[PDB]
Amino acid sequence: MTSPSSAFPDGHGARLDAQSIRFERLLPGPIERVWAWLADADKRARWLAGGELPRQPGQTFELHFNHAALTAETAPARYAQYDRPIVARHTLLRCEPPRVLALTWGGGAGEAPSEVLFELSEAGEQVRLVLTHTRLADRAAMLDVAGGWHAHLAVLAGKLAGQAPPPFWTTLAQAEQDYEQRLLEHHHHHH
Repeated sequence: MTSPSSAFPDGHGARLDAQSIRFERLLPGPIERVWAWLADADKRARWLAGGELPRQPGQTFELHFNHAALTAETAPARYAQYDRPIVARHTLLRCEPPRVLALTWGGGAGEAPSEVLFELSEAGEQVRLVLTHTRLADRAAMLDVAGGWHAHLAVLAGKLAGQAPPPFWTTLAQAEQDYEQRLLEHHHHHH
């Protein structure tokens, strides 16, 4: 299992707003190393979700939305449903290693499920990771994924640094509080 104690990265809180998800972070390792966490389904089930990659772009793979789709172990009991590994099929857009990979996310909101662009740039020793969650209808959509998604960036840095992970629920709820205050919609269209 690849887990390198290399360096402890800092970060910046996203100011302003966007109609999509915009997070650029700096990770240790050239770029291929960081890609490992994106590709390997074993470790990914400990920082996101488990589910290996298919062969064709446009195909669907089946992954499991685990405890909060990251980790829970003990929850405020206000979730329950989100505390079980739910399997679902998802389309992958592109996977061009080691540089850029793209998929489509949970389509809980109306219209088509919004997509996720992982865009890595490789620096003189380290890697820039740009998380671009595309195809968001509005702040409601980013709020839809807000339930766990953004917080995964904390555990990523934690693992990639070789350190312990932070309080998930605290971070989740805090960011949830932010988003819920910014701008929201209740856009659920059930056929």
